[PDB]
Amino acid sequence: SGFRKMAFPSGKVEGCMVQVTCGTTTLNGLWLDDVVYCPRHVICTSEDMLNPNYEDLLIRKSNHNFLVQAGNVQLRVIGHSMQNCVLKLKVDTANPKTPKYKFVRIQPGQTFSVLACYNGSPSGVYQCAMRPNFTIKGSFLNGSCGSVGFNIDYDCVSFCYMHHMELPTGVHAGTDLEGNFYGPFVDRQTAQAAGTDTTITVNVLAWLYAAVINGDRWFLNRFTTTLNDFNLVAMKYNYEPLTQDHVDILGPLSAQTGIAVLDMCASLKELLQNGMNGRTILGSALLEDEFTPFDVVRQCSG
Amino acid sequence: SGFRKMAFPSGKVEGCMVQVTCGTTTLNGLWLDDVVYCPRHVICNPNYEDLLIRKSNHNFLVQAGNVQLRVIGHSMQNCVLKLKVDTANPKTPKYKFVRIQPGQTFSVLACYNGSPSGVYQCAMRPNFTIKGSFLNGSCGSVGFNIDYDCVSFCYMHHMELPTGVHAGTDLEGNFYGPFVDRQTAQAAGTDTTITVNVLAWLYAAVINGDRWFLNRFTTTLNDFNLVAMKYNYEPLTQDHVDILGPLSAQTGIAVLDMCASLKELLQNGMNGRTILGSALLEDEFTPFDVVRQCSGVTF
Ligand SMILES: CC(C)(C)Oc1ccncc1NC(=O)Cc1cccc(Cl)c1
Ligand SMILES: CC(C)(C)Oc1ccncc1NC(=O)Cc1cccc(Cl)c1
Ligand SMILES: [Cl-]
Repeated sequence: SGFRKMAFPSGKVEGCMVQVTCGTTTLNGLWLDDVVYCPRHVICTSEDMLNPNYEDLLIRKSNHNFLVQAGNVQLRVIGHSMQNCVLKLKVDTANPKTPKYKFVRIQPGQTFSVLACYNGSPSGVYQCAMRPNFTIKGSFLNGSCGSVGFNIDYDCVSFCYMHHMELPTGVHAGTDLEGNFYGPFVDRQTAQAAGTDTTITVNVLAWLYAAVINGDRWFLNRFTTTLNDFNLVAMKYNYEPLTQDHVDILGPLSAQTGIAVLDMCASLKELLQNGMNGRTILGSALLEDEFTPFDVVRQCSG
Repeated sequence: SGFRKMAFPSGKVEGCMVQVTCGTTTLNGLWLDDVVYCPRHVICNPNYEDLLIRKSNHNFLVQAGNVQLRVIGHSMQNCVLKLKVDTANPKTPKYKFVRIQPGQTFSVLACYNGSPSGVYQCAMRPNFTIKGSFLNGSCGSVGFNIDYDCVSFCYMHHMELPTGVHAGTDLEGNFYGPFVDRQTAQAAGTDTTITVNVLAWLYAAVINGDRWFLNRFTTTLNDFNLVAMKYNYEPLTQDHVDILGPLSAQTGIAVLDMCASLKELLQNGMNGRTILGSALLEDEFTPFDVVRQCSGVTF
């Protein structure tokens, strides 16, 4: 019993964190096999940030300009290349702590653990979701760039995010491990704003099923809804549209609890209309949207 | 910017988790140097001295990854079983066994079959329970804090109470709370809110730009505690005020000034507003956690 926001154990990722320095700039790198991945903006001088020409800035650099530190050991950079917004620093030592890994690009609504790092040293681990507006509501200070987001499936680490910048609203933007930004963001100091964020509907429904699995049924009602009527209502509360894919994905949780997806949708519509009335669901006074259907099954079953 | 419920990096603890099997029961053990610590109920009105005397070393199957460890001795210390093994854990970190106070927070590395499954941050409630997330097989999972490179083990999971909350011991086997490791009628006492932690979280909200709850008012420690008693909040002591000093100095809001904001929040509610994305007052961040997260300390 119980339902917590749970991160993956970070050990496999901790043994990959290194410090990358270029000039006055220091940030984090991810050391996998003989390559260190880090944000390409490590080569920028802040005066470059408004309109940096990364290709022009990178061509002027040599391997010895990049200082990579893994613990108290300095690694030797033997090559460098840029892939989208990530810098790939070839090093002369393969990381003996390299876990079984994959680079995965996630969709909005997906969750992952973030190992926040400063100077190549892990400071903390927390759980995040890729917002529908492609930002993440993280906890990052200056020096956290290059910290990564991941999931662990069996003993394989799926790296899905690398931190690049903080937007003016306090939300965070980054890329997958191939350097492709999530969202319409660029690694430039130009005027950029996150789009209007919306609630991850499928995740709220998954969390309502988690509440039912844990014995909370107060919010259930005798109603059902069509998918279209649900979407017309949910859109008015800035909730993401619920698709047939989401309905299918919720099937296992519907079967386990005996509450049809459209029946749970009717409960959600009522919660949006009434609020909670001084009550809580799984210890929360707000509807939680950073638990996916997969997270609910994993945490409530194994 | 941002404020998250953050756990310590779990790596140093992951390299200590092993599976312990005795009879039909499988749970988790903590392998430090040549000893595996686990709940004594793995041998199960239980007379644990009598149950333990009937067990030989080879009855305890300890598995560290895909390697079976050989148990060369066994002894009980309070509610923890100490299984001496032939091999010292090469991954043993710098560690201490520490007993924490209610209100103190720690990270839990939830484990099943000696394999870490997740890490979450929680607090020792004033009623000595933890609102954790544990299923069958999670017993022996541990709670810890990390200071510099030293892991302070402070909790070992033993059982779930009927209300879904959890109970366990320190690493010396002493229960937190008036609990016993036996299938019997046990209930968690009435819980209260950790006041010093709510204040720390309000300072974290101010540091992150949320100030709507602030007011011009101040209060006395006695008047605040009279209000705190009414809302099932733990008494705030002069020690708590002193501990909040650094946050008070950084934000410019005196501790009793923040107390008057908290009193108004308790008597009037949030009124449709939120603080750090929460509609409830959060009490599972200590003043140290707020400073550590809003400064970026590393391990
Ligand atoms: C508080 C402050 C300085 C923004 O530091 C941060 C806080 C949290 N996460 C990241 C940073 N740093 C950056 O965003 C550096 C940067 C600036 C412009 C463009 C880019 Cl791509 C990167
Ligand atoms: C759901 C269920 C079976 C309680 O499993 C749990 C769920 C979460 N954390 C632990 C457990 N198991 C136990 O509590 C086993 C147990 C039973 C009686 C006495 C003791 Cl000391 C231990
Ligand atoms: Cl995805």
